[PDB]
Amino acid sequence: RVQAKIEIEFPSEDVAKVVYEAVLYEHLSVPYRRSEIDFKLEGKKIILDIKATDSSALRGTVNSYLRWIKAAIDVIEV
Amino acid sequence: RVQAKIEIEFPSEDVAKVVYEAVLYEHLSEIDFKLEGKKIILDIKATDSSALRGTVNSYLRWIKAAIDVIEV
Amino acid sequence: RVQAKIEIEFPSEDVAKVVYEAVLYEHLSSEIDFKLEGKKIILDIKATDSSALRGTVNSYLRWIKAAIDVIE
Amino acid sequence: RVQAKIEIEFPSEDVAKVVYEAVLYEHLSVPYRRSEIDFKLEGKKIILDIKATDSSALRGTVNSYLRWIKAAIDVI
Amino acid sequence: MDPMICLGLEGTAEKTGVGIVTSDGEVLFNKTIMYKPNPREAADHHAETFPKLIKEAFEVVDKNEIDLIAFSQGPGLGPSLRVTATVARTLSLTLKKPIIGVNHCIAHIEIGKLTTEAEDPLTLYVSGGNTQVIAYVSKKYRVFGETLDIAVGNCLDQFARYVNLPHPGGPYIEELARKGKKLVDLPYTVKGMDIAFSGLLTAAMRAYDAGERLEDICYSLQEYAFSMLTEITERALAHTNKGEVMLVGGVAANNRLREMLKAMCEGQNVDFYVPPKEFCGDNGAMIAWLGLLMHKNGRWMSLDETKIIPNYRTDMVEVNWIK
Amino acid sequence: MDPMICLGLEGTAEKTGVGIVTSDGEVLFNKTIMINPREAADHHAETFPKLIKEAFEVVDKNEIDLIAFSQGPGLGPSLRVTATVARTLSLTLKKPIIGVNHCIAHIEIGKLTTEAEDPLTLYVSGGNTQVIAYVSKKYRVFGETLDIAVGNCLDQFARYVNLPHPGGPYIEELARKGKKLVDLPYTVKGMDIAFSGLLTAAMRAYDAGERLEDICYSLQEYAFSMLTEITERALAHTNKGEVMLVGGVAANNRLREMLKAMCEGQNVDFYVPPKEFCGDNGAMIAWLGLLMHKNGRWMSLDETKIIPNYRTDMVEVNWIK
Ligand SMILES: Nc1ncnc2c1ncn2[C@@H]1O[C@H](COP(=O)(O)O)[C@@H](O)[C@H]1O
Ligand SMILES: Nc1ncnc2c1ncn2[C@@H]1O[C@H](COP(=O)(O)O)[C@@H](O)[C@H]1O
Ligand SMILES: [Mg+2]
Ligand SMILES: [Mg+2]
Repeated sequence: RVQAKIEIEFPSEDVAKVVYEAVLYEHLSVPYRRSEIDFKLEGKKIILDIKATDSSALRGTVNSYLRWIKAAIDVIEV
Repeated sequence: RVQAKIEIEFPSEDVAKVVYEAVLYEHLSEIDFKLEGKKIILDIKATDSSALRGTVNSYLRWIKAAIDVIEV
Repeated sequence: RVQAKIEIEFPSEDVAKVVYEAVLYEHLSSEIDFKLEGKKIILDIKATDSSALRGTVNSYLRWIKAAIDVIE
Repeated sequence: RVQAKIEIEFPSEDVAKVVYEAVLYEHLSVPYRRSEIDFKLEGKKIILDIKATDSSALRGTVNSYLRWIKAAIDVI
Repeated sequence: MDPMICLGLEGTAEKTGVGIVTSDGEVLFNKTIMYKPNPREAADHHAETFPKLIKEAFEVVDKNEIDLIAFSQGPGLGPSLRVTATVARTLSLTLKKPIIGVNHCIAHIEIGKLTTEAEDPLTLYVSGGNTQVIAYVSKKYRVFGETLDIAVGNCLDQFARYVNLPHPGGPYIEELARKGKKLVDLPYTVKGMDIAFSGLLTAAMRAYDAGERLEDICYSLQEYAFSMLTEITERALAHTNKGEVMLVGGVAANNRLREMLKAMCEGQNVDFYVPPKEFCGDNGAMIAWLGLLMHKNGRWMSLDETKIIPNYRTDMVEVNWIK
Repeated sequence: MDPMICLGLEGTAEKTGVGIVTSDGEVLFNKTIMINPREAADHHAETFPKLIKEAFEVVDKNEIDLIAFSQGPGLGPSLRVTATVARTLSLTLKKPIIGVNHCIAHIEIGKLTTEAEDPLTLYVSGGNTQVIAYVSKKYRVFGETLDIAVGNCLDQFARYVNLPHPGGPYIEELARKGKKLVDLPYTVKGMDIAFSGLLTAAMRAYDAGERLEDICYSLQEYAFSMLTEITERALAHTNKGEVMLVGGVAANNRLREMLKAMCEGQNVDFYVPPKEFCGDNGAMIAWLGLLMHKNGRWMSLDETKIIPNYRTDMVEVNWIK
């Protein structure tokens, strides 16, 4: 299989919570997933533990989750 | 910053070498791309999440292309 | 503006008169219009605020109640 | 037997709705009434159509509602 | 005593939109950006455009005076709706203000009733991805007639990129249609109050392969499609006993469609309304208004009620703002 | 970034209270103002606007993000004034509103400002006497009073021997000088207590001619022992490691003495909140409303109707795990 572990650290602990909480509901809004994902928050960083079947399956979920996180962060600033 | 670690297991250690060499040689954020046994390790460290997503997309695209040649 | 209009019907026209005269005469000091029309007693009150209106309504409804309680 | 009509006008139409909505839920929070009450909003004024048995029953209901309305206004 | 201000987020289709309206009919801010060519790529476009549009919105109105945040919850594309939703509650958590999930199709109708004389109209929703007849009947907004297969807006796009025309093919087909002046034999498909454009489209491009002039086909494709649209609107209008007819969606920009429907309306003694050009297509202003409409009349939803609804049905809402 | 600021409104029973706390433990504002339920409601209607005005001088009204109020349990007409005032602000300030349980607010303000984490709380109020612990995913009443509350029992006895209405403190003072207990009924049934039987006999001893100081001493001995007993038993039923004393009667030094002695004996901790947070206050309502909302609870106006008999297990705890 193909596994990945992504970590995204934030300036403040409060900022980490805001992004995490916003994205969290999209993490539960997935009925059918292309790969198994664990979306957790540890301190000032958001942990993203993904385990997939193939490389193409991993790319789809990483693109999706990092998109949501990108959208969340870009909003808090400015 | 923002860090990532991807591991890809292959049927044989020889297959891992073929894919590893194929991506490394045909494609010339901070990246660590090494080969450990039958697995290919990918340690990526970027500035922001968008930068990490771009480089991850690139490597996973190349690795995908390499395997598609081997498999039929 | 806070306005109020209360009507109290009585069994006989004489009963209305007794109550009307009893309340009017035994309580002499918001704008108030206190009249008797037939078998019913009309009470037109005009006050500045709600607390002032509540105070005067409490006073009159107490007196009217007291007047009837004597007859019965 | 005993009827009443209370009207409370407000400076603006916006204030009338605010007071009205705050009181409205207390108008529906009453299981047992001392008198039948109609609590509606017409423009900038709040209408109160009350029909009671005796004067004492009307007094209880007016004090209750006017307390709520007064409390609402006193906050704004 | 001050009016409540809502921030609207539109991100279901290709168009990213941000709007700011008050409790009254005043629209403080409204701007929409399109995407010139895929659901995955469209979602990425929203993720890039939304932060940029908000900067411009926060320059017109300071972020502190925003009391409500509304977003298009659906229906629409999966990945696109998620970006919109995530951005919506990201703001909601930051500004510490309430959030409201808004149905896209009704937002089109309600922004029309605000900017047109429509009180209780029968609305014809004609979008790039939608073709429905919606009216408010029996305490809910209901679809009395709608499209099978694809939408006419989609039908015009798909035909355009077939004959090598720019992606927003709708307007370009209309221009070419005037020069045509010859009707082509095409299938007229109407079932009750429902229509189908799949049969019409395939035959239209087959006539293109046949060698019949493109100007004639564009003319013919419009005449057939809009007539079928006019018919089901007429049937639904009589079925619902409404006194008004509304035309919303991007295809409302079509001059011929307006002509055909307005003529039908004048015949049955009913009024015909079309919103301003800015409010016909997808926009953030209409989402802000409907979110404001629902919340001011007493609808609160928590974050767990803000998950995306890709197939949001019109009758799944509860209309609490209609007297 | 910045913390969320909530405005709390306490208007259960006789005490009017207004509080302002942040997302953190910081308390920005807290003030309380001191029978007929009908007249008490009128008192709230007069006092609440003054305190809220006073509160807006410390913290700008624009910086208020949440409005919490004591939804119950409590007196009918009093709860209505609080609620109406609460949502009047909610509509005015255009901010969310949260209905807060009174009894739990006492506990949660207790876990704050003390080292209490998961305690067994002894609620001793003027209208309440309960033993509440968080067990099986809900806050539950394991033991409570039949008839009236002990806080009420001291008041009813005080105004019987011609003492001021807040009789609690005055009985405690007189209790010190007495120093001999009079034979009174010790009424405890299972995990429940009854003070109605204790009260009638206490006033019987007053008519008999025994010194009121002596009676006050004896009334305290019996009442506080009965309270201490069901607390110890409940402690075993819930297997907790802490014991909390909340309510207005928590100001009683003798009651504190008995419970800390009991706790030191059973190897468990004993906590009592600061004097300002023991009795009814607006600060505790603000915190619990903040506690619920911060963990993701929103309620509309139709969920903000008064609940005169609000049960402890009728809440849904989303803030503890
Ligand atoms: N003048 C027009 N005639 C026909 N179709 C149009 C016209 N203008 C826009 N459209 C179509 O309307 C759709 C856009 O609608 P919307 O996504 O709701 O803004 C696209 O499919 C366009 O091709
Ligand atoms: N020092 C005290 N000792 C005993 N009871 C008290 C004391 N202070 C207040 N109380 C009682 O607490 C009740 C009022 O507090 P609360 O229940 O918080 O409103 C009344 O029953 C008072 O008699
Ligand atoms: Mg649309
Ligand atoms: Mg208390």
